[PDB]
Amino acid sequence: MIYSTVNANPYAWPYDGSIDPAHTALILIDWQIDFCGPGGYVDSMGYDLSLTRSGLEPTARVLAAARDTGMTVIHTREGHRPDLADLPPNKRWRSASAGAEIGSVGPCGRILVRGEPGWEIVPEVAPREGEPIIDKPGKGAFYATDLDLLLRTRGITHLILTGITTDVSVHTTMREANDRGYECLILSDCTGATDRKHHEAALSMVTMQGGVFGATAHSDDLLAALG
Amino acid sequence: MIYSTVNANPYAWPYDGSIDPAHTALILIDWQIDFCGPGGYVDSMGYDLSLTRSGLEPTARVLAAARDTGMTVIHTREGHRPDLADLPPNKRWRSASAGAEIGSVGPCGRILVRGEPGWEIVPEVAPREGEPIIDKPGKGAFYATDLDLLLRTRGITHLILTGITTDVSVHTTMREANDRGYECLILSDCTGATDRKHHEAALSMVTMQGGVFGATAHSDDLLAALGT
Amino acid sequence: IYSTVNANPYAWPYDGSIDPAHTALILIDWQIDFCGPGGYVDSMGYDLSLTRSGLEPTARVLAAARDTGMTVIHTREGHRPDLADLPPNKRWRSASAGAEIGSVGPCGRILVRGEPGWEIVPEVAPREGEPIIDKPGKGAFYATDLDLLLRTRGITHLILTGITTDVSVHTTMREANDRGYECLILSDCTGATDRKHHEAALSMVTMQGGVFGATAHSDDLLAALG
Amino acid sequence: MIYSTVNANPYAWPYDGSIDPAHTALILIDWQIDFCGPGGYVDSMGYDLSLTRSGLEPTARVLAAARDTGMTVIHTREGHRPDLADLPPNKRWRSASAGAEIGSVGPCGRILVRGEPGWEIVPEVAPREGEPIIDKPGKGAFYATDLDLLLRTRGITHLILTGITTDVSVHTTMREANDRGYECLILSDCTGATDRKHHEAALSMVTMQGGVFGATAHSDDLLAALGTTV
Repeated sequence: MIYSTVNANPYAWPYDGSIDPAHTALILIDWQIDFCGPGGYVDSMGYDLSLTRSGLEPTARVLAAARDTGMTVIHTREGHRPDLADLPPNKRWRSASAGAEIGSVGPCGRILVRGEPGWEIVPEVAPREGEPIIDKPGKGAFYATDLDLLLRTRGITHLILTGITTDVSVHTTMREANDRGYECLILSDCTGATDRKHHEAALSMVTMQGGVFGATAHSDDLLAALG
Repeated sequence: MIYSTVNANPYAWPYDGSIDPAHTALILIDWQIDFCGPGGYVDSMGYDLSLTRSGLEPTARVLAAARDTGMTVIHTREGHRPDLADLPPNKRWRSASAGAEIGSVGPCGRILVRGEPGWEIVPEVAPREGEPIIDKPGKGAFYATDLDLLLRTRGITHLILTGITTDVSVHTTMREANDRGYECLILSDCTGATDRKHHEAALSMVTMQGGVFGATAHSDDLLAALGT
Repeated sequence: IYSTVNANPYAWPYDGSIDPAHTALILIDWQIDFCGPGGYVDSMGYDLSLTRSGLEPTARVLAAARDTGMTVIHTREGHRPDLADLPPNKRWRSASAGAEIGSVGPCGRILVRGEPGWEIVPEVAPREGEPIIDKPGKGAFYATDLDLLLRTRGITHLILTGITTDVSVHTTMREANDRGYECLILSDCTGATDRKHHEAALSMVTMQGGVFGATAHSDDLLAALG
Repeated sequence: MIYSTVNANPYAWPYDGSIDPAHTALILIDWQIDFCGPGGYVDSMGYDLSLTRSGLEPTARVLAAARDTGMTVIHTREGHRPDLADLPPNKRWRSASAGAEIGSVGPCGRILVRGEPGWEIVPEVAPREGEPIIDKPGKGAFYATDLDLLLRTRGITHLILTGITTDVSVHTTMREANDRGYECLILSDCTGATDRKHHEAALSMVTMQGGVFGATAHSDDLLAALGTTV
C-alpha cells in the first residue's frame, strides 16, 4: 500500500524514498495511430513505426499494475478542434512541408483532428472511466489544458511517464511537470521516437546534474517495486 | 527594413518567409557563472566549462546585430528567491546529490540564489536598458515569469534563441514558445550543454517532422540574412 | 473598420477604432443552468428574469458581430462527467445552496458536460466557425485553450456578453484585461442573481479612467457597427 | 496546532471544518502609497484615501495573529519594470486619462514603477524575512508571477485575504485563487475601495450561491477563531 523506490538512473526513484498511489499518476502520452499506426501522421512522413510500437505491450503491463495499485491514470491525445482554431500556422505549415498536413485527409481521416480514427487512443492501452483524457493542441500536456487542475485536485505530486514520442510530447510534458515541482519517472521501454538515437539521448538528458528532469527506469524495475 | 530567410535546418527560417525586427526577439538564456564560469553550479558538479563557454563570443556577435537591426533583446537568469520559497524540494535534493546544493555557499556565493555573484549574467553578454531580464525558478523561461506578457506587449511572434544549456533551459524555453505558436530559431554555435552528444542530439531533435520545434542555424547564416 | 462606441468612461476602444480582424464577441455561459427553469440558478431559488433579460439583446449583438465578420467565441461552465475538474469547495458550496454540481434535476446533472441544462440556449445557439470554450471555473482563461484561440486569430479586443455579470463575466474581463486585452462589457446583455450586484459590477469597470475597460448599452455598439 | 472555523458569511469558514496554519496563507495585497498614501496614484486621481487607510490598523493585528500561529505570509506589490515592458498600452492610456499616468513623475516618484517611493509597501504592514513578496504587473496576483509556485511548494490550500482595493486587486486575486480550488476568506475591515458602495458590493458578491468565491468575515471573527484551538 506504500511502495519502495525503483532501481533507476541516476538515483533510486523517487527522491523522498517511497511511491504512494494516492499521490502518484501514470501518464500515457499520445498512444494514437497518428504516432504509432499505419496510415497516420508519423507513417505519412516516412518514419519507422517499429521505433514507437515497441513501447505498447510494456505500457499495457504498466497500465494493469497502475489499475491494480489504484494509482491515478491520465491519458493524453495530441489533436485539434475540428475547426482548427487551436492550430498555430507554423505547426500547420511544417506538417504540410513534411507531407502530412494537419487537417488534411489521409488513410485514417483528417490528420491530428479530434474525433478522427488516426487521433483515437489505440486499443492496446484504451482508457476506462475515472482515467481522465487530456486533449492537447501542443506537445506539452500542461499548455492550454486542465491537466494541472486535474493533478492538483487529486493531490498528485509524482508522475510516471509512458508514451510517444520520447523527445517530443513525453519530454515536453516531463520538462513542464518538472518545473512545477512534480517528481517524474520516465520508462525507457514504454517510450519510443522517430529516431533511435533521439530516444537514447532524450533518456540520457534526464540523468545529468543528479537527475535534472527526474530519473529513467525499465518497466521491469517499476513492476518489481510494485510487487 | 525587413530581411529574407536564414539558411537553416530543416527549412529556410522563418516559415512565413521574412524577418521583421518589430516582431522578432533575440533571447539570451542563462549566460551566468553558475552555468559557464569557474566556481559555480556546473563547475562544482564537475562538468567541463569549455562546452558552455564556446557559445559566448558567437552570442556577443549575434547580440551586436540584434541591437543593430532594432529587434527586441530579452535576457534570462535561472535562480531562486533568497528564502527559497520558489525551490521545489526535488530540484534541491538532486543538486545536493550532484555535490552543488542550491542555496549552499560555494566560491561565488549561494548557488543559484538571486543577488549572488555566480547568478549574475557574465559581462561578455551584459544587458543594456530596455532589454528585459527574466528571473525564472525553472528551466523554461515561460513558467512562473512575465515573459509571455513582455512578448505579447511588444507584438513578438518570432524568437532567436542563444544560451545554455542546449538540452535543459534553451530546449525547454523553445518547447514552451513553440506550443504557444512562436516561430523559433536555435543557433548551434551560440548554445552548449554539459555533454557534446546531448548538445548535438538537442539540435537534431528540432529538425524532425519538417521542423517539429522550429529550425537550427549557425550565427554566420543569421548574420548573412541580417546583412551584417 | 468601425468608429468608437459611446462608452463609460471613455469612447471605446482606447486606440480609436474597431477592426473585426482583431475583435472577438464573447458569449459567456448562456446555459439553462444560469438562466433557465430546472437548472442550477433556478434550483438555488434565484430570480431567472434577472439573467433572462440579457438574452434577446445578446442575440441582436450576436447577429451584428456575425454581419461584421468579427470572431465569435462561446463559453460553457461545466465539469467532466467524472468530476476530476471539480474542486471540493465548489461542490460543497453547491450542495449547501441546495443545487449540488453533478446531482440530477429536471435538466440532467447540474453543470456536467453533455447534460441538457449545460447546453447553450437556442436564442444564442453557436454556428460553425465559432469556438466553444468548456471551462471548469468562472474565468474563461483558467484551465482552457481560450488564450491560444485568441492569440492564433490575433484578437486584441473583446466585447463581453453573458451571465452572470459579477461572476463568470467579471472574472473573464479581469483575466483578459491583466493580459492587456481591451474589453467592452454590454450592460443590457449581462445579468446577475442580484440587481445591485449587476449595477455595482458595471460601475467597478468605470473607475480610475476605466480600470477593467468600459461599459456600453448594446444600442451604442450597434450604432458604432452602423 | 489546529483552530476552529470563523463566524463568516455565508458559512462557518473554512468548508473543511478547521484552520491549519501549515496549509493557510495570509495574503497582504498592495498596501502601497500608490493605493493608500498622499502623493500616490489613487490620491493623484482624486479618490478619498480614508476609504483605503481604515483597513491598515486591523491588518497589522491580523498580520500579528498570522505570524504568532505560524501561518505562511505573502505580500503583493502592483508595479512595472522601470523599462515599462510589462505595461499594456491600454493600462497606461487609462492612467493618463485619469490624470496619473503610470511611469510619469509625481510627488512619490514614477507612478506604479518598481523601486519608487510610491510603490513601497507602507511601514504599518512591512514584510519580514521568510514572507515572500509578489511583484505583479496586473490586478490578479497569479498572472505573470510565481505566486502559484510559492503556494503549491508550501502545500497552501487556504487563503485569508487583506489589502486594497476590495473590488480590483483583492477581488481579482480571490477569483483566480478560487478557480484553482483555493478556499478563500476576505476580511471586510482589512480591505477598502475607491468607492464605499463598490467595497460593500464586492463583499456581498462573495456570499451568493452558498459562497461562490468563499466567505467574508470581520478581523474580530478571525481573531476569535485563532484564540480557539480544537
